[PDB]
Amino acid sequence: SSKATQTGAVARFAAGGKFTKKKDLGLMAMSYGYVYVASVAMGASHSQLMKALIEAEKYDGPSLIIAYAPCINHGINMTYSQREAKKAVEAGYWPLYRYNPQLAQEGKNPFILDYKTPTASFRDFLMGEIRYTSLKKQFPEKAEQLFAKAEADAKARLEQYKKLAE
Amino acid sequence: PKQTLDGNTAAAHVAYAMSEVATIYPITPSSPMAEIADEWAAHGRKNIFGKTLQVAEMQSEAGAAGAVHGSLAAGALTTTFTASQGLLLMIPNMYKIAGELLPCVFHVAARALSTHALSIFGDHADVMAARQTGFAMLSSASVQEVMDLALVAHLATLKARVPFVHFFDGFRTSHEVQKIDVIEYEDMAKLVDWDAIRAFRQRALNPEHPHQRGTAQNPDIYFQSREAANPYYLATPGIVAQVMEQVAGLTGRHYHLFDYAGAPDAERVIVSMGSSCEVIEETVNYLVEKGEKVGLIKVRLFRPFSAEHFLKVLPASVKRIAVLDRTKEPGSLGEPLYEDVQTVLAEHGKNILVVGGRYGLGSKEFNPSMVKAVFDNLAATTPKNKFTVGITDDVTHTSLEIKEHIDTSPKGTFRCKFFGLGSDGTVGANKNSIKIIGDHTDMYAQGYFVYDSKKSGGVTISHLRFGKQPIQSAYLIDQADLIACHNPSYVGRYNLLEGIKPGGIFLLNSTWSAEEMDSRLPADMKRTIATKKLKFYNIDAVKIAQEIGLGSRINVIMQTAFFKIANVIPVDEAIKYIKDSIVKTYGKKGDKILNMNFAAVDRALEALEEIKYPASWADAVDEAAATVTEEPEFIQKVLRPINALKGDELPVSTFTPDGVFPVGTTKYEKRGIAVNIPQWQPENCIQCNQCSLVCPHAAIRPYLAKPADLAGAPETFVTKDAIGKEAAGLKFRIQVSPLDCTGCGNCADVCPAKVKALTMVPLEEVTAVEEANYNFAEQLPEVKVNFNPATVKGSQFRQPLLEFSGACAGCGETPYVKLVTQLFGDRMIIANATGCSSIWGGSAPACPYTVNRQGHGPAWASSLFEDNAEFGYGMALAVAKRQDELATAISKALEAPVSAAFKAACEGWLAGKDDADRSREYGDRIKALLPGEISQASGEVKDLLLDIDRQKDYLTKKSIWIIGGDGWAYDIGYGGLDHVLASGANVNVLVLDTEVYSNTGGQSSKATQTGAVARFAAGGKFTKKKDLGLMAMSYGYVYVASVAMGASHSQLMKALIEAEKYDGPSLIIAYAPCINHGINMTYSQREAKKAVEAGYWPLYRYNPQLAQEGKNPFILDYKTPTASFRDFLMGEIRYTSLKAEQLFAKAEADAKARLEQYKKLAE
Ligand SMILES: Cc1ncc(C[n+]2csc(CCOP(=O)(O)OP(=O)(O)O)c2C)c(N)n1
Ligand code: SF4
Ligand code: SF4
Ligand code: SF4
Ligand SMILES: [Mg+2]
Repeated sequence: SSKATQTGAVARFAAGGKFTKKKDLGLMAMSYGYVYVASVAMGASHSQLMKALIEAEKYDGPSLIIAYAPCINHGINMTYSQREAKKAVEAGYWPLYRYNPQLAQEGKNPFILDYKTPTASFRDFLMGEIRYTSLKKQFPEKAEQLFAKAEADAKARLEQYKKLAE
Repeated sequence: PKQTLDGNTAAAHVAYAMSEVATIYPITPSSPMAEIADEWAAHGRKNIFGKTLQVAEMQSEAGAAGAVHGSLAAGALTTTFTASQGLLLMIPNMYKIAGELLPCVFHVAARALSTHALSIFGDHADVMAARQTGFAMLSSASVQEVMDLALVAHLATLKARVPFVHFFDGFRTSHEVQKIDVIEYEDMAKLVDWDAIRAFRQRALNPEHPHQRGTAQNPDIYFQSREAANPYYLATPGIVAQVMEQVAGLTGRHYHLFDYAGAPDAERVIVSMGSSCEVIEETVNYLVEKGEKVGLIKVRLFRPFSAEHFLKVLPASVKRIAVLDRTKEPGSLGEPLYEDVQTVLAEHGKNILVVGGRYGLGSKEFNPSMVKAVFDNLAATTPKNKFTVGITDDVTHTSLEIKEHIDTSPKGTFRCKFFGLGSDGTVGANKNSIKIIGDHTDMYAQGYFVYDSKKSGGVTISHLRFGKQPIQSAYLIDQADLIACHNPSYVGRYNLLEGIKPGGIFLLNSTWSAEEMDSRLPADMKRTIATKKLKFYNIDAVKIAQEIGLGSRINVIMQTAFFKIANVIPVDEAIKYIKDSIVKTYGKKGDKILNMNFAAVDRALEALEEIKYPASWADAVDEAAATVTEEPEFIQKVLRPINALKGDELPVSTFTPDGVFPVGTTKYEKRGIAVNIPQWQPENCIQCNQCSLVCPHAAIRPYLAKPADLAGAPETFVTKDAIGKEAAGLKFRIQVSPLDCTGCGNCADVCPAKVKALTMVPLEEVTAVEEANYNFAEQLPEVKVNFNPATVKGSQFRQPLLEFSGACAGCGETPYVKLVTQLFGDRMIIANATGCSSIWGGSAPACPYTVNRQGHGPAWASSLFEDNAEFGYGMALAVAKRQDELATAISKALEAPVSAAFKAACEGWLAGKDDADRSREYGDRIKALLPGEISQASGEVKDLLLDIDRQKDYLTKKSIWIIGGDGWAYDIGYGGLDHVLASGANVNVLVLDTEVYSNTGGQSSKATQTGAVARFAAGGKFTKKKDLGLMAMSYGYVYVASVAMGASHSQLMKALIEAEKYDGPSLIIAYAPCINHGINMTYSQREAKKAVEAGYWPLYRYNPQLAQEGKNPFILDYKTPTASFRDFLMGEIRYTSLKAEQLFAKAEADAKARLEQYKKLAE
């Protein structure tokens, strides 16, 4: 288990599923204002990853790139590892944004939300990985409660990023 | 040139010249090294590379160590300064830096490790904990050796590629001032192996000739790869030896891996390390001259231990050796140096009886008499092994007997002691006096300064020595030629004239005439003055300072009096040197301030009066001591002797084996240090108790009493009718504790009455009256009152469980903690981080946390600086486990044949065990029924009840409080604090945010705002304040609140109660004004009011429970500021010293963007 582990995900030291939600490392780094922060996922958008890597390196200051990296511990077909990262962003599970402090110096909004409206089902993405389906096989009565919290937390996270962009 | 420096400055002098980068984190007593290096860089001092040193402060010593590793691997010569707990956190990277063979020098002011207790003082425990990292280890025994061996370490590490720990005894050498030969940077550069530097650059990480380092290795090659560095360790002794020859040719001072001193045909030899070598050599000279065949081996290079270099300096006549270790490894067969000496002698078949002992732990005194005791044990028929020196071990009988007292001080050495008051200028003047004597005579000069645990009004004792011979006396003065007492209150309180030589000088600051001497001086002092035929001089320095206009500052006056009588230098020459130093100190203060200090010198010369005492003073007799009051055993046997400066006489059997102390012991101190105390005006008082709320020492409280309880009251115990429906028919009085009051004046400033109901009057004028008043108010019986504790007035009728601490006058921290104990102190446990709150909260032997009439009060524990959040988190797990064990036994009682009332209280407790009020209500019911229920039971049922009684201290739900400063919460402990808040545990975190490192003198933190000037931010902090509250809000389920007592009492009350009742993690960030801000501590509450009114400090509350109720969790308690932001910065010295304008504009822009962001979260 890690603080980056999401709600309901089953890992070691989280046998009954992780109750607390994912720690938002990107949100805390944006609180400084002068740190370039970006959330990327290669399987979701090739051009958005190109945009963040070049902006972060050219920024004369600290840069933070949080990249979604599919793993064998997720319990997925690694043949479609790139596709699994695309389903994560399309389901609202992983955000794509860029926080550019240089835009603030130009009088513009530093936060740019690169993916605003998700089109895929959040629960359907969870059922496609063993690290979430093993919770439904262990405790069925408690799995529905954790999956509902994970989707409610992801919508509150999406509403927060829309507020930072608006 | 010759300069008077301390060990820290001597070490930084060489480290600065030899290094490009210095990544640091402050820790006593090593932080002065990083402070002076930062100052030198700020003024553009150039190193041997023609550049200024880059000083970078990290979040911890772990972060510093990693930065050292990265800087070294990327091609920069890098150093750092650390000690004690800081050195421990660097140990993981030390394995890497040695494993990668990177040249480096860690400068360590060796300090004890925190075991049964914290100790900021010196021993080798920290360095010994790293002796297996692969670092070389080089020990300096004096300030001169710190200068020389620092250069040796920097030169040797480049050649050997083995990094060095260069360490010297904390305080005993790091803070000892000495006149030494300072090595010029230009001479250092002439000895540097520049080829070795260039080869270091070629090995650097670089994309144009890249390499890989730090791989992971399997069992097949790891062992071989680890032994491949053996040639570098085999060559390091010879390399260090050759570098010592370079320094010898430059300076004339000859060092070796091991040095010998003493008789060439000695039979008894001491092997030792650090400043003890100075004390031992001085003793050896004295004993050898008396014919004893004794000697000393000084260990310079402890690692790598070169057997060849040790045996070469060991005389063939040696039959017995005593090894002295300044550390303790409990359960070990022997301490490290003893095991090395025993091993090497066995490997070479030497038939020498070897014995090991321990000394000087936590800066324990180690003087020549102790050295002889070690030599005498070597002369016994059966020498005691595994011994101790400097203590009386009456439990395990390890201590050596100090048979006789010897004086090994070289003849012609002048010795002076100065008893001063905290921040009265005595220490500063003595440092200037040492600089004067060192700079203008051929004499060696030495200074050592003993400080107090009390931050204001403490005792300081200066020890100064001057002589024609080098001063090796790394110990306190035994026989003084001159003793100065700069505070007349010490007369009759401390043994001032102890050990003064016959015919010596006693200089006193007092208003007493020669005739009043008979009545004011104690009999023992008069006996010493007469029998030893002392030259007794007196001076009314306060009178001089008042008439000139210097107030009560006597530093210049008392320094002038010293040179006038000491006969150290020509009096005319001294007057010039003093006035020259006055120009250096007061030249920027103005023309008027200058001539006043000039007049202080002139008037001090004429006011010094010799006291012609009668010879019959020698026969004076002590007065009959009054019938002392029966005090508790701990107070009588421990607290009083320690406060009497006699704690060294306490044997081992005095102390607990685990460092556990009683609570509520500060009430026996009664220091009585206030110049003015608040006098209560009953006619102007509206009975609001705000004065009791803001008192940083709980010295002023309200008292209620039924009119019958005012029977034996003194005539001066004037009371008033009690206002309020709860206190109908009662009397009210605001009473101050005169001996516990500090005279800060916060209560008079907070008093909101039309005419002030509290007026500051001198203590001495009203002390006799108010002592009788306080003694009656304190003995008043308890009064059951139904005042609402959620109000300011109602909370102050609750007993404060934090009282009379050692915090400064007007401290902005203790009122917060005092208020928490008044709300939940009955049932709270405190995990306190290292810092100010741990110093005034837990400095032995006095505990400011106390109990109520039932004996209940906060249990207090301090673990480390970095672990406090996890420390309290562990407490929460344990308390929950203990309540679960209690709940299991109570559920079994429901199945037992017990009374119906017992089952009723048990079911009520089981349903409300997690509610504070309900668990106390039904918990107290069970406690009332237990003695009768056990009497009516027998057999196994009686045992079931006895198990409930055994655990009855867990019926009431506990309140875990994690208290610490901003340096802990924002920097070194932030990673742990973040995890504990994310865990969701029911803990309450209280961050006393002073925006600086208050304990260590005021170093920079992430809580420091833009433009604020602190240590390690000499030019002002550029980056803005890190928003700890905003990051904790990102979790959503963490209660976060920003409070400031001086700004809003009700907002502070609201946030504290909401945070504690919240079933989850709570974070309270409290604005705590501090003396380091540079403001008048009388108006400490008022400064917090201007902070919120100027937009400098926000007031908000983030309640996760509001989100479940459909409401907005973020509430902005202060939306529109009315004061100017720029004007608030102008009210504190920490911002005015920058004048610079660019930082003030940046600070105001950050405050507007932070306020506008809080408006967005609320809208
Ligand atoms: C690992 C470690 N590093 C450094 C220290 C020295 N040290 C103790 S408290 C402290 C600073 C305290 O700052 P803060 O947390 O803000 O408390 P304050 O004194 O301001 O109330 C320092 C540098 C230590 N005890 N342990
Ligand atoms: S002057 Fe200061 S220490 Fe004394 S009672 Fe008032 S607030 Fe307390
Ligand atoms: S602050 Fe003034 S009016 Fe209020 S209780 Fe104290 S003395 Fe009385
Ligand atoms: S926080 Fe400041 S005022 Fe309080 S005890 Fe520490 S140094 Fe003194
Ligand atoms: Mg602080």
